[PDB]
Amino acid sequence: MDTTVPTFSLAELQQGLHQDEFRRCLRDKGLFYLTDCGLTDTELKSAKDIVIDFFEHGSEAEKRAVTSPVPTMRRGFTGTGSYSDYSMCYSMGTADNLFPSGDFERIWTQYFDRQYTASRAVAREVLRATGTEPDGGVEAFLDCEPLLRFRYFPLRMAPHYDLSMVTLIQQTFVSLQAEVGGAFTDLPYRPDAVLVFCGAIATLVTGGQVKAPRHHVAASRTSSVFFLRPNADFTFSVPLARECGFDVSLDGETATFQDWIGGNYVNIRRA
Amino acid sequence: MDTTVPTFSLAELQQGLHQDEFRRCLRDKGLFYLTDCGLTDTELKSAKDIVIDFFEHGSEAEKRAVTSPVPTMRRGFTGTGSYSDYSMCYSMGTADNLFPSGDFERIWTQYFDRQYTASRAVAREVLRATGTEPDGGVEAFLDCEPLLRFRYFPLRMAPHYDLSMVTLIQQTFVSLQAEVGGAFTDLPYRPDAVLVFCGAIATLVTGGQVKAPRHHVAASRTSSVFFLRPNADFTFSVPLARECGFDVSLDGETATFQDWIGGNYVNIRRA
Amino acid sequence: MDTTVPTFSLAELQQGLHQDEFRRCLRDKGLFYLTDCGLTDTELKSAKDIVIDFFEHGSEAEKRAVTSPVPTMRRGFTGTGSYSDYSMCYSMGTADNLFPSGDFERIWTQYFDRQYTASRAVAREVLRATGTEPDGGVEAFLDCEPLLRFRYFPLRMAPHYDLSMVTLIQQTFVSLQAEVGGAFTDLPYRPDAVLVFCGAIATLVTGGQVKAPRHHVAASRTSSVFFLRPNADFTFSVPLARECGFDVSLDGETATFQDWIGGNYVNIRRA
Ligand SMILES: [Fe+2]
Ligand SMILES: [Fe+2]
Ligand SMILES: [Fe+2]
Repeated sequence: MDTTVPTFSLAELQQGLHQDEFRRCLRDKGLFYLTDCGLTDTELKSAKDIVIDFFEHGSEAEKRAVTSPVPTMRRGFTGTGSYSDYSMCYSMGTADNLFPSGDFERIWTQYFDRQYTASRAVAREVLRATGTEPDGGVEAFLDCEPLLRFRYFPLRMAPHYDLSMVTLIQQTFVSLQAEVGGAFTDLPYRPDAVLVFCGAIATLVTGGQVKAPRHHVAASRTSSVFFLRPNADFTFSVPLARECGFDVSLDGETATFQDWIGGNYVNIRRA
Repeated sequence: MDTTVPTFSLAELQQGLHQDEFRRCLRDKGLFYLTDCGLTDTELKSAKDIVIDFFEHGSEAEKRAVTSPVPTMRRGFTGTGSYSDYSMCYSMGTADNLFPSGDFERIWTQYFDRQYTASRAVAREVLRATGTEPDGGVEAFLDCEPLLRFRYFPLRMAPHYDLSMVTLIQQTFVSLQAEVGGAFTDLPYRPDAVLVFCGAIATLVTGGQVKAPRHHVAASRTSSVFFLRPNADFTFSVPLARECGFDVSLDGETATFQDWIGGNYVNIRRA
Repeated sequence: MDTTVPTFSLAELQQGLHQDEFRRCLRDKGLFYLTDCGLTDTELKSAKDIVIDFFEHGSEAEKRAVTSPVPTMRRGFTGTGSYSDYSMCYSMGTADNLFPSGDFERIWTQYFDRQYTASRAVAREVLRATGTEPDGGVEAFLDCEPLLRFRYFPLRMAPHYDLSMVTLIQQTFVSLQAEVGGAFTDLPYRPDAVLVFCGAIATLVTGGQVKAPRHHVAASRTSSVFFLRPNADFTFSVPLARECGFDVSLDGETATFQDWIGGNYVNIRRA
């Protein structure tokens, strides 16, 4: 099997092209670069510059007003010095965001919207290619709880798989590596595309038709990670979950995402 | 902003003094030393000596009778040698305790009581300063599930925040460090005071008016850590939790501590 | 106290022999070698060879057809190279297994059956020796959710206790070490016996009459680990759980394994 990380044009997928190739990719690899999805280097650049600015030229006070009382990295700014001197982060979602100023909010709301739109659209194709209809319908499933995290830096990360439906990654030596065909392959930047990692929820909802590839950071740079995560009430078949590898401890025939993962979102699971 | 860890007299807080300063501290720092709270070096010393004694001169049999069948460090004694040769521990709560003898129980029951009393009292001030009324009332909220852990030693601990309402710490080179104003500051001993770390539950119950500071152990000594933890049925607003940074995966408008954290107490969360 | 890891003949235990010695062992140590339980080097060898073969001479395609879409190590095969170059694994349960071929399935189904039979039988003796009757009865309790994991290799593992009822271990320098009498002792191979670690569920169900010993891997070799895990609906008394060390955050007088551990099986807990 070719261990190459494939690339797909979202527009072409929406047009019904490369359906066999896309299915095979999802099943055998669970990752790919996505082009023509409204996300390019330009957009990244705009949000990139304004956030970096804040990181470097932002005061401790301004950063304070955009720092959550709990260091959950869910919203706002996150960090003998601190760990920001190791890496700084900025997170946001559909609501309850913390923006340092006018120009920042405009650029980042726009950026998030594009990321969310692309994520839902590719996730939509993942569902169609596998003939999947989530309990409660597709749109209810995709109107979910995304989380966008941007990190600016000055092994690093253990091998894990994501627990999202899909995860979209943009970046600026190749850091990120993912397991393909039984070996960790390089995942370099593509100014013209976004890197897509399928997560465990894609595996679950499609009844195991989608692989959730393990990945990690090999030993300055920025990364934008967008987790498309299901709602707490996303429901699925327990017996089906058991059929594709989930070691669930759930009584009954049906369960929710909340029943399975608990009361706090968990984005990754080490492997 | 002054990055100094402030000190407050419990008696003065109960008298209604320094309310603005206390609120600001809770909001901007989430930690402080507390004096006049019935806890001094003397009391610590008494419990300190009798436990150390047990650690050093206690037989493997006596320690066995006070060791739980599961190494949870919830109650009793905890440890080519073992890890006690790295650190020994003794835990206790409101009930189901394991005491090695008469004099030990008397001293430690007394010590625990004082720690619990001080913890509830300062927690009570945290609630009043932020105009907070927990669902179900203040006293029901404070009559909870505390855990006292004493550790005797011969990085060390990753950065984390506590998931308690408040955590009281007494100790005997500065080991403990906490993030203040974006930098890990030293938290030396104060024979006249107890160090107070606000936990995530303080953040949650007050609607985000209290910060839960990250802390860790920098590279012999003893430490007494008292976690004031809520009851499993402590209830809170989900939308409100989301407003202050909690990345909750909870369906519905209200939830309990058990719904959020699960069926086993979790005292800390790495950050 | 003799810190020797005792050995018991399953046949003799079933005959009612060494009941005091067995009780003491369970209470003071929580581990022992078990002979005459239908598990010897021969059986291990047969499954050992056919799996090793697959690991070494198995293609990436054949291994692919027996690899779950999510790297949970629940069923099937698990792994600039990958981590299989560090260790390979093969898991199975009562159903939904992934077998690479005819001879493999026959040998491994037979092997699993023997492991499951032995596990239930010794677990049955653990319950009888401690006069324990699980809520819902013994057989309903033992007809559970076992997990068998076989690992082939080319510190290593932090100290932890298992959350199983009992865990059966077979292996081929002494790697495995367990805490006995306050010190990590060697647990060498015994071609004539299987090593049994009591888990936290044994502690819980028997009301704290059984210890769950901490263990770890000290710094080629194969290991077969069989976790006898309860069903999600296994029910127990909350107050009783609190009495033997479980730091439970459960409202009410009764709870299930699912309530306690959550929606995904957790096999170990670091200590
Ligand atoms: Fe990831
Ligand atoms: Fe802490
Ligand atoms: Fe284990």
